[PDB]
This record gives sequence, structure tokens and C-alpha cells, in this order.
Amino acid sequence: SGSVSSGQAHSLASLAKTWSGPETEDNEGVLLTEKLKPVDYEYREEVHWMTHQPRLGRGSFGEVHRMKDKQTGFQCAVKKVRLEVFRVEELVACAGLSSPRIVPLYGAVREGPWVNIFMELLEGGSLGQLIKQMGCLPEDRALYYLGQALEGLEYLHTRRILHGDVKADNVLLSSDGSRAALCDFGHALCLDYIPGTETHMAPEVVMGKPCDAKVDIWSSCCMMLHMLNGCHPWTQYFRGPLCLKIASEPPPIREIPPSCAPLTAQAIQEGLRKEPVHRASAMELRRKVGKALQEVGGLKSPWKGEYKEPRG
Ligand SMILES: Oc1ccc(F)cc1Nc1nc(-c2ccncc2)cs1
Repeated sequence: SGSVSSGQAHSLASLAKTWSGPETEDNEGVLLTEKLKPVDYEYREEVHWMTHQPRLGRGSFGEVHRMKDKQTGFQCAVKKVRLEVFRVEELVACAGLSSPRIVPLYGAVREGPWVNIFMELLEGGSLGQLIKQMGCLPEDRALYYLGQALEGLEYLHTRRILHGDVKADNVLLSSDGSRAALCDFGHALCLDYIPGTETHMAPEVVMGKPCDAKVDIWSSCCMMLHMLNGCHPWTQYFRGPLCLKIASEPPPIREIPPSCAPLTAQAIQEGLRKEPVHRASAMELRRKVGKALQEVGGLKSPWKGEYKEPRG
């Protein structure tokens, strides 16, 4: 027996707060959708639910899988995280939030030293998977996705929530690739910041200065460069510890493809100002990116079909 129940977001957050020696079989948590059903107040892997197929990808602090509720047959995603590296922020930051640009959480359930976080599965795959498959993305589609990402950031930032690791691997697409949404709040902060992916990290992060929402903007423009070039910024120019190069080198605007139109290059420049004070906000950048997309003639490229050679 255990303490897994059906309820709302706030009841999950409250319990998650208590998660922060020996290894137990303690089973407890909150399922947020009727599609995931506790059985006699239990929800245990291999008994009531199971993972299958290959991994979906890497999440913060744990692996992500396809899973199925054995009773309802309902399919979703699960990130399994060891209790000692589980951050509460992942289940508190988005409680009471709802946006088309944010992948909804289905709940979380602890099973001894493991915390299983359940989330909607979008069948388009991740933006990171799109890049790998296609080499890189054309300018219009990259702008379109950045726009959508930035809309997600507006929604977060006005609530003083920092996503903390905005990157293609944490953006999910819909089945026709027309919709992108943010996921994985493992590094989220409610405005001590646990830094995300090194290649996407702002100078103020490596400098150890107080971080604000502008960290997400920098990261999102690093993601933009990744979509355009097919690789994370820095990696094609620099060898090892990117920490110091982010802090000391000019911002990676040299990595903007020469083919990009004026306003595309401008937006990326403004999203990549070294001093957060001069860096564009999500509201500002979203507007510029919107103008930028119009000026290249709107979204025209099909989401797949043409492999584009990345930067050598
Ligand atoms: O923080 C989480 C909480 C619950 C989850 F089920 C997943 C995540 N994290 C991530 N999921 C993905 C992903 C999902 C589905 N397909 C491709 C990638 C990338 S990072």
C-alpha cells in the first residue's frame, strides 16, 4: 500500500516540497489527469504502468521514455529522476500555469529513491531531433519556432519564472510541426540558479552574477544558432572549457549565417547582448522575430523533406 491519489496541481506541489539514507518502496504522488489512474492508492512501475520502445531523449537529471498506463492504455512521457537530484522547481514552477507554448504535466509519483514525472507526449518529437534529422532548419522555420519559444518565455517571465535551460532538446513539436512548446523545468527558478547546457549559457551565469529572465533570452538565441547552423554555438571554434570563452569572447554573433536577412541578424544580435541590461526581453524579441519572419516572406518551408547541410 501507499499514498498515490488523483488531484490538482497545488496538491502535487505541496507534496513535492517534502521530497526536497536507506532505499524504500514508498509509493506516493498525485496524478493530474483521469487518464492516469492509481490502483488502491498505488502507482508502481511494471505493475500499473510500463515504459516501452527506445528512449525519447535526455531530460534534465534523468532519461525520458514513452510510457503506458496498463489499465487505461493511455500513452505519455515519463522522466525518471533519482530523488537526490530531483529539483522541486520542476513541479512547482508550472502549478496553475497553462499555455499552448508549455507542455502540460500529468503528475509525478515517487517510488523509493525515484521520482517519475509524467508529461504529455507530442508526436512531432523534439526540436533537437528535428535538427539532427534535417541537418539544420531554413531561416523562416527557425524564426517561426523561436517566435513560439519566445511566446512561452513571455508567459513565464511575466510570472517571474526562469525556464533555465531553453534549448532545442527541451522544445517539443506537434504531429504536423506547426506547434512548438517548452518542456522540462528541471533548471527552472522562481525569481540559487543551477546552470544549464554550457553552450547555451549567458555570460552573467558563468560570471556568477544575479540571474534574471534575460538568461532565457540568451539561451533561446543560442538555440536559434543551433537551428540555423546545425550545431551548438562555440563548439566549432573552441576546444574545451567554454565557460571562460563565453565570459571573455565577443558574443557569438559571428555564427549568424551570412544568408540571414537584416532583421533576423538584428534580432539574434539583440538576444545575444553580453550585458543583460542591453539584452532584449521576451516581449521585445518576440515582436522583432515576428517582423523578421514577415520580411523573409512568412513561413513557407515544409517542416521536413529537404536535408540542408549544416556548418562544416
Ligand atoms: O522534465 C520532464 C518531465 C516529464 C517528462 F515526461 C519529460 C521531461 N523532460 C523532457 N522531455 C523531453 C522529451 C519528451 C518527449 N519527447 C522528446 C523529448 C525532453 S526533456
